[PDB]
Amino acid sequence: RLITGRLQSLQTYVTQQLIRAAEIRASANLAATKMSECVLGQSKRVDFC
Amino acid sequence: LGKLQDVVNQNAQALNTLVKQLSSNFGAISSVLNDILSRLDPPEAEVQIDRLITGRLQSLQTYVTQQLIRAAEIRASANLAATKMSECVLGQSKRVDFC
Amino acid sequence: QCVNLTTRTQLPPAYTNSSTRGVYYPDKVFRSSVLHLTQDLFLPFFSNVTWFHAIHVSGTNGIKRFDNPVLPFNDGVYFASTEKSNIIRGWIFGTTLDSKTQSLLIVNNATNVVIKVCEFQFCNDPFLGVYYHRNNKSWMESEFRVYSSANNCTFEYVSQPFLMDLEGKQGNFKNLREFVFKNIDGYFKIYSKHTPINLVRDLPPGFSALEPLVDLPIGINITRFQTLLALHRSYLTPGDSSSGWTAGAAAYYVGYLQPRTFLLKYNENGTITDAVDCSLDPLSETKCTLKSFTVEKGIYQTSNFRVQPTESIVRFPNITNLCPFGEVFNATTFASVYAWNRKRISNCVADYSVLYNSTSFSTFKCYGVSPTKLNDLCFTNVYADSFVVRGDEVRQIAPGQTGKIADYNYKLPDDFTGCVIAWNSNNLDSKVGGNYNYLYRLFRKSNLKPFERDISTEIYQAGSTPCNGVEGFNCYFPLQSYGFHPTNGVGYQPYRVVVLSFELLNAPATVCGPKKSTNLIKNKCVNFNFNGLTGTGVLTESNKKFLPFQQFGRDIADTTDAVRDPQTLEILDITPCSFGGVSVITPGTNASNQVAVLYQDVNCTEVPVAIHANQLTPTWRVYSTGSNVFQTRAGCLIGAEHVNNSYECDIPIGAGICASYQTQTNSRSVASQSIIAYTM
Amino acid sequence: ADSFVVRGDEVRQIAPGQTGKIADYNYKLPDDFTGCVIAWNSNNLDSKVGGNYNYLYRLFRKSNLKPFERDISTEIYQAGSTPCNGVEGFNCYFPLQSYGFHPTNGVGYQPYRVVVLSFELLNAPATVCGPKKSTNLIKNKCVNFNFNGLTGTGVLTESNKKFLPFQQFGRDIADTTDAVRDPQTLEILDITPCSFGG
Amino acid sequence: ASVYAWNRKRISNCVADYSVLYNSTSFSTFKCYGVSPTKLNDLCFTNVY
Ligand SMILES: *[C@@H]1O[C@H](CO)[C@@H](O[C@@H]2O[C@H](CO)[C@@H](O)[C@H](O)[C@H]2NC(C)=O)[C@H](O)[C@H]1NC(C)=O
Ligand SMILES: *[C@@H]1O[C@H](CO)[C@@H](O[C@@H]2O[C@H](CO)[C@@H](O)[C@H](O)[C@H]2NC(C)=O)[C@H](O)[C@H]1NC(C)=O
Ligand SMILES: *[C@@H]1O[C@H](CO)[C@@H](O[C@@H]2O[C@H](CO)[C@@H](O)[C@H](O)[C@H]2NC(C)=O)[C@H](O)[C@H]1NC(C)=O
Ligand SMILES: *[C@@H]1O[C@H](CO)[C@@H](O[C@@H]2O[C@H](CO)[C@@H](O)[C@H](O)[C@H]2NC(C)=O)[C@H](O)[C@H]1NC(C)=O
Ligand SMILES: *[C@@H]1O[C@H](CO)[C@@H](O[C@@H]2O[C@H](CO)[C@@H](O)[C@H](O)[C@H]2NC(C)=O)[C@H](O)[C@H]1NC(C)=O
Ligand SMILES: *[C@@H]1O[C@H](CO)[C@@H](O[C@@H]2O[C@H](CO)[C@@H](O)[C@H](O)[C@H]2NC(C)=O)[C@H](O)[C@H]1NC(C)=O
Ligand SMILES: *[C@@H]1O[C@H](CO)[C@@H](O)[C@H](O)[C@H]1NC(C)=O
Ligand SMILES: *[C@@H]1O[C@H](CO)[C@@H](O)[C@H](O)[C@H]1NC(C)=O
Ligand SMILES: *[C@@H]1O[C@H](CO)[C@@H](O)[C@H](O)[C@H]1NC(C)=O
Ligand SMILES: *[C@@H]1O[C@H](CO)[C@@H](O)[C@H](O)[C@H]1NC(C)=O
Ligand SMILES: *[C@@H]1O[C@H](CO)[C@@H](O)[C@H](O)[C@H]1NC(C)=O
Ligand SMILES: *[C@@H]1O[C@H](CO)[C@@H](O)[C@H](O)[C@H]1NC(C)=O
Ligand SMILES: *[C@@H]1O[C@H](CO)[C@@H](O)[C@H](O)[C@H]1NC(C)=O
Ligand SMILES: *[C@@H]1O[C@H](CO)[C@@H](O)[C@H](O)[C@H]1NC(C)=O
Ligand SMILES: *[C@@H]1O[C@H](CO)[C@@H](O)[C@H](O)[C@H]1NC(C)=O
Ligand SMILES: *[C@@H]1O[C@H](CO)[C@@H](O)[C@H](O)[C@H]1NC(C)=O
Ligand SMILES: *[C@@H]1O[C@H](CO)[C@@H](O)[C@H](O)[C@H]1NC(C)=O
Repeated sequence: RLITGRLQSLQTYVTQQLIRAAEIRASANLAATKMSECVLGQSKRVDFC
Repeated sequence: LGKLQDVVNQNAQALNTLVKQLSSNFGAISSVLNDILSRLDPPEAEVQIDRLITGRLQSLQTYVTQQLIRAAEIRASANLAATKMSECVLGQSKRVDFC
Repeated sequence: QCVNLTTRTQLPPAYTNSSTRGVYYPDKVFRSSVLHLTQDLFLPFFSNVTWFHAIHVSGTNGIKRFDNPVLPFNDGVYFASTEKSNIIRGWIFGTTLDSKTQSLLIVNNATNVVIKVCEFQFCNDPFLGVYYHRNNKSWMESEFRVYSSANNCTFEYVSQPFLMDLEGKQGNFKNLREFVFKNIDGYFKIYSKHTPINLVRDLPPGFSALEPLVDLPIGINITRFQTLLALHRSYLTPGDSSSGWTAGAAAYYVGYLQPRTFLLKYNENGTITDAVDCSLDPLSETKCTLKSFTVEKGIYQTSNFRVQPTESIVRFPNITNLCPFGEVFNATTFASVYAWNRKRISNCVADYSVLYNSTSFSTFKCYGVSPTKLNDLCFTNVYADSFVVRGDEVRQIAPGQTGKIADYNYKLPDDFTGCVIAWNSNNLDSKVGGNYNYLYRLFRKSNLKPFERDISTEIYQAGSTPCNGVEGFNCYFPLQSYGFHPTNGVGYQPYRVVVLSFELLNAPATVCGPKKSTNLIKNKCVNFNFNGLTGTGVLTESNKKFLPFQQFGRDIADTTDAVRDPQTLEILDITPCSFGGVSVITPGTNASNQVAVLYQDVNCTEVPVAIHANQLTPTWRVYSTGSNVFQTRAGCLIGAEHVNNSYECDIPIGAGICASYQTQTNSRSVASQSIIAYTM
Repeated sequence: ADSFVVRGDEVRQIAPGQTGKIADYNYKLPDDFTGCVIAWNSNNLDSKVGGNYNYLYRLFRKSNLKPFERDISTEIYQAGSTPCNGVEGFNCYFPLQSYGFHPTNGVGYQPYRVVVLSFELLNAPATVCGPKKSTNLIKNKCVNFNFNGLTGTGVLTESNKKFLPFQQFGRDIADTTDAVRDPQTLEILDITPCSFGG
Repeated sequence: ASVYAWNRKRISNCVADYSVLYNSTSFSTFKCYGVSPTKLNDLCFTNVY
C-alpha cells in the first residue's frame, strides 16, 4: 500500500514537471525568437518589442 | 462556431465524467459510501472506504491533469490570438497568410 | 454524616465566552514543529460557558446560601477555577451518584491527591469541612463529610497533588486553574494547567495549552458530576445542620466539549503554541482550508467546515412483532443435512438478545454484514435453512470451503451475504443408544450447485459394473446415518446449524432490528437512519413520484437523495448538508482581520437557508445578513460595502466586481479602514 | 492484564468486531485493541465437583457497553412494562447469574481462562521488553540497529541534539526517525541514511 | 512419527482424489494456503510432500 501511494506521488510529480517543462519550453522559444529578431536586427511587428 | 464551441463541450464533458465516475466500485463491495457505512462496522468497512477514497482521488488527479493540459493548449491559442490582435489590428502585417 | 441545603436566594447563573482556552493535546503521539489538523473533541472558541458562584459571600452584610448543582458530563468537560484558598477541592463523577452504581472521587485533602473508584453512597450536597486550626481538633484532620459509606471498591490511586496550594492572597484571585476531563475507551483522561492570573474575573482572552496530567484506567459510565467545596469557617458546619456555608469566595466556569476540527500547531519542544477553531469565522476556515496560520491578500475558495450534524434520527417500520427464534432454535427435531428445511422468516424484529438464556452459539460467522451492525439493519428477505451435522463438519459451512458436506450436501454459495449460526446440541437429539435418525449423503456422481437439495435415494455406480437396484460389491447406499451416542467426544456430538440469507433491496422492510424509532426532523442537518440505510444530510418534503414498492431514489451517480419514510409513507428529499461556493476575501492577516464572504450564485434571500445559519455560530450569522448586502452576478457579497466609484481592480471577485482594503478612516468621520467592492 | 474466566463456547466472543453476551454486556473489546488475547482451558483448576457456581456473569442490561467498560451494577432489570422495585416479580429477573462448572460437561461448557494484554507503543521509555539480548554499539558504520521496539538500517553517529527527558526518538521532516536515544547509555544518537545518491 | 522427528514422504504418480477419504475420517482442519480448497480437483502438481 505504501509503495503504491508513493509511486503515485512520484508519477504525479513527474507529470507536473513535464507540464511545467512544456510551458518553460514555449517561453524559451518565445525568448529565443525575441532575442534573434529584436537584438540581431530590427522588427517591424507591432508591439512585439 | 467550430472550435470555439468544442472547448466548452470538452470542459462540460469532463465535468460530466467526474460525476458519472462516482458510480465506479473501484474494488469495493458497493460504490455507495452510505451503504458501506450502514452495512459494515468501522474496522471492516475501513478497507472498503480506503479503496473508494483511492479510486476517487485518482479520478480527481486525472481530471486535474486533463484540465492542466487543456489549459496549456488554451494558453497557446490565447498567445496566438493576442499576437494577431497586436499585429493585425494595431498595425499592418507583412507576413504571408498570417492574416 | 451530611447536612442539608436550605438555599433560597438562588438565581440563574451568568454566562461567559471561552475565548481561546481549552486546547489540549488530543493524542499521545509526539509531534515537534508540525501543523496538524485533527477533529477530535475540543472546546469551541468563544463558546458559551456557565459561571457558578457556588458559595454566597457572607462579608456583604451576611449571606449563607450554598449553590452546588449537579451538572451533566456530556462527552467531555472543561473546568476553570479562579479561587485561591483551596475553596475547590476535588470532584465526584458517576451515573446515579448512589450506592447502586459505581462512582469516581478525587480529593486533595493534603499535599497529595487521592482518587477512588468505590461505590460511594453520596449525600444530597457533599462538601469538605475542617482544614487547619490548631487547638480545635482541626489541625491536619482527614475528614470526609462526603459519602456515608463505600463498598466494593475497584481502583485507588494516591499521588502528588495536582497543583500548588496555600499562598492565600485575598482580592487577587491568583492561580487560574484549568482542567479537561474526558472519559473515552474506559480511560478517564485529565489534562491540567495553571497560570498566575491577577484579574478579578472575566477570564482574559488568552490561549492556554493543557498538558496531559493523568490517564486512569477506571472504565465506568460517567454522565453527571459535581464540584467538591471546602466549607470550613474553622470547622465543618458549626453548631447544628447548615450554618456553615461561609468559605470566603468561590467561582468556577463549566464548558462542554463538542466535536470540532482544529489546526493545532507544535513547536520544537512538542508544545502546542497556537490553534485555529475551524468553525468560528470565515478567517479561521480560510486558514484551515489551506493549513497555515498566515493568510495573504486575495480570495480563497474554502472547504466546508461550518455546519456539523448534531442530531440523529431513526425511522423503522412500526411492526412490534418478536421473531419466532424460540420456535425455530428450540424445535423438537431438525431436518437432516441431506434434506435441509427452508423457512421464510418474515414480519419479525429479529431480536437476538432473546436467544441468550437458551443456548451458547459456538459459531456466529457473518458474511457481508458485520455482526455489530445487525441491530439497526432492516432486511427484505430472510431464510432459515436449518440442519444438524457432525462437529468436525461445522467448519464446512462456508462459502469457499470444500468437503463432504460442502460438496454433496449443502454447498454454500460464494456471495452468501448472510450469517451462519451453529451450536452444540449433544443434550437434545443424542439419545442413549444412538439417534441414528439424522442422515447424510456420502456418494454422488458430481458436486452440488449452490443452494441445491438432492433427495435422490438411488444406487451409486461406484464400480465399473452395473448393478440395478441392489447393494452389490461396488454399489453402496448413498445415504448413511451419523449415530449420536451421548458419549462421543466433541468431534462427533450433534451440532445444529442455521444459516440466514439476508437480502437488502429497494423493497419495503420485512425483518428489522431491535432498534426503536425517534422523531422526524424536517429542516435541519441530521444523521438519518431509515430502513437499514444511514446518512447525513438535510431532509425536506418533496413532490417526487415513487412507485408503490419503491423505498428510495438515488442521484445521477448512485447517491440516495430521496428516501420514503416507513412510518408515514410520505416521500422525503435529502440535500447535502454542505454548500460549497463560499469564497473568502481577505486583505491579509498582517494587514487586518475583517473578511468578505461571497456565496456562489445565490441571492441575499436564501443564504441563511443555503448555509443553515440557525446551526452556525453567531459570528457566522453576522456574515449571513446585515447592512452590507451587496448583490453581484455571481452570488451576493455580504461582508463588504458597495461604492459607486470606478477604482482600478485590486482583488478580483467575479463578473466585473472587485474589492480592496481602503483607508477610508480619513474620508469617513467615524468608520475606519474597510473593505470596499467597486466595479472594475 | 485484564484476566477473567468464561465459558468455552463464548471464548470466541473476545474479539474486536464480535457480538454476543460477553461482547455486549460483559466486556465489549474495542476496535483498535492492538494487543494479544490468550485463552486456555482450565477444567482441572476451577471446576470442583458439584459445580463451582462462583464465576458470575451479567445476562440482562438495558443497553450495550462502551469499550473497556466494567459494570458491577447489581440492580433489577426492567424486562417487563411494569415497575417492580427491588423484588423478583414476573418480568423482573436478577441480572447476574452463575455458570456452574461441573467437571463432567463437554468442552463447550468447561471453564476457559482468558487474559487480554493491551500493548502501547509510544515515544516513552520502554517498560516491558522482550527476551532478546543486547549487543555492542557500532558508531560509524552501516548497521541494522534495533533500539526499543524499533528497527532500521542506517549509520549512527554521536550528535548534540537536545532531547526531552521522557523523549525516546526524534523524526525527520516527514515521519522518519532520524535521532534515537540509546537505552543503555542515555546518550543521544543520530541516524543518517546509508545511501548517498549523487 | 512424533512431532520432534516428523516423517517426510514424497507423494508421486497420483490422481489425488480426496473423495476417497470421506468414510474413513472427519478432517477437523483442512486449511489451505496459496491454493484454494475448491480448485484442488483440477490442479496438477509437480512435487508433493
Ligand atoms: C485523605 O483522605 C484519605 C481517605 O479519604 C486518607 O487515606 C488514608 O488515611 C490514613 C490515615 O489518615 C493513612 O494511614 C492512609 O495511608 C491513607 N491512605 C489509604 C489508602 O488508606 C488520607 O490519609 C487523607 N490525607 C492525605 C491523602 O493526605
Ligand atoms: C459487594 O459485592 C459483594 C459480592 O460481590 C457483597 O459482599 C459479599 O460477597 C460474598 C462473596 O464474595 C457473598 O457470598 C455475600 O453474599 C456478599 N454479601 C452480601 C450480598 O450482603 C456485598 O454485599 C456488595 N456490596 C454492596 C454494597 O452491595
Ligand atoms: C444435474 O443432472 C445432470 C443430468 O443427470 C447431471 O449431468 C450428468 O452428470 C453425471 C455425473 O457428473 C454424468 O455422468 C452424466 O453424463 C451427466 N449427464 C448429463 C446429461 O449432463 C448433472 O451433473 C447434475 N448436476 C448436479 C449439480 O447434480
Ligand atoms: C405505527 O405507528 C404509526 C405512527 O408512526 C401509527 O400511525 C398512526 O395512525 C393513527 C390512526 O390513523 C393516527 O391517529 C396517528 O396520528 C398515527 N401516528 C402518529 C403518532 O402520528 C400507526 O397507527 C402505528 N401502528 C401500526 C402498526 O401501523
Ligand atoms: C450510561 O448511563 C446512562 C444514564 O443512566 C445510560 O443512558 C440510559 O440508557 C437507558 C437504556 O439505554 C435508557 O432507558 C435511559 O433513558 C438512558 N438515560 C439517559 C439519561 O441517557 C447509558 O445507556 C449508559 N451507558 C452505558 C454504556 O452503560
Ligand atoms: C546497563 O548495563 C550495562 C551492562 O554492560 C552497563 O554498561 C556498563 O556500565 C559500567 C559502568 O559505567 C561500565 O563499567 C561497564 O564497562 C559497562 N559495560 C558495557 C560494555 O556496557 C550500562 O551502564 C547500564 N546502563 C544503565 C542505564 O543501567
Ligand atoms: C448562553 O446560554 C444562555 C442560556 O442558557 C443565554 O442566556 C446566554 O445568552 C448564552 N451566552 C451568552 C453569554 O450570550
Ligand atoms: C435532605 O432532606 C431530604 C428529605 O427530603 C433527605 O432525603 C436527604 O437525604 C437530605 N440530605 C442530606 C444530605 O441529608
Ligand atoms: C467575549 O467576552 C468578552 C467579555 O469578557 C467580550 O469583551 C468579547 O467581545 C466577547 N467576544 C465574543 C465575540 O464572544
Ligand atoms: C524549549 O524548552 C527549552 C527548555 O526550557 C527552552 O529553553 C526553549 O526556549 C523552549 N523552546 C520553545 C520554542 O519554547
Ligand atoms: C424449549 O422447549 C421445551 C419443550 O419442553 C421447553 O420445556 C423449554 O422451556 C423451551 N425453552 C428452551 C429451553 O429453549
Ligand atoms: C435462565 O433460565 C433458567 C430457567 O428458567 C433460570 O433458572 C435462570 O435463572 C435464568 N437465568 C437468567 C439470568 O436469565
Ligand atoms: C507584519 O508586517 C510588519 C511590517 O512589514 C512587520 O514588521 C511585522 O513583523 C509583520 N508581522 C507578521 C505577523 O508577519
Ligand atoms: C434571486 O436572485 C435574482 C438575481 O438577480 C433576483 O433577480 C431575484 O429577484 C432573487 N429572488 C428574490 C425572491 O428576490
Ligand atoms: C449610487 O448612487 C445611487 C443614487 O443615490 C444609490 O441609489 C446607490 O445605492 C449608490 N450605490 C453605491 C453607493 O454603491
Ligand atoms: C462406511 O464405513 C463403515 C465402517 O466399516 C461401514 O460400516 C459402512 O458400511 C460404510 N458406508 C458406506 C456407504 O460404504
Ligand atoms: C485401516 O486399515 C485396516 C486394515 O487394512 C482396516 O481394518 C481399517 O478399517 C482401516 N481404517 C480406515 C479408517 O480406513
